[PDB]
Amino acid sequence: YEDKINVGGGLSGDHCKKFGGGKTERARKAMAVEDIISRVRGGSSGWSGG
Amino acid sequence: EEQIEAFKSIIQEKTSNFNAAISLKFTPSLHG
Repeated sequence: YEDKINVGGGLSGDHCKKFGGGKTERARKAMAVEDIISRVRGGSSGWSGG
Repeated sequence: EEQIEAFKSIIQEKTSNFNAAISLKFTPSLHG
């Protein structure tokens, strides 16, 4: 504003903020159990085992 | 079997501004 005497004024304001977050988790598991048993009382010296 | 994974991501940003303007002119030979 200026009248009989001059007066000067000036102001400025600016602010900026940016936040960020990122997370990712991955997991994988697997289990398999296979057992085979064979008992033969056949009566041959070789063929029973064969 | 075992598997595990972990990801992380972080980003930051900041900005600031400031101005200042002031003028003076006085004239009641004299000038300013």
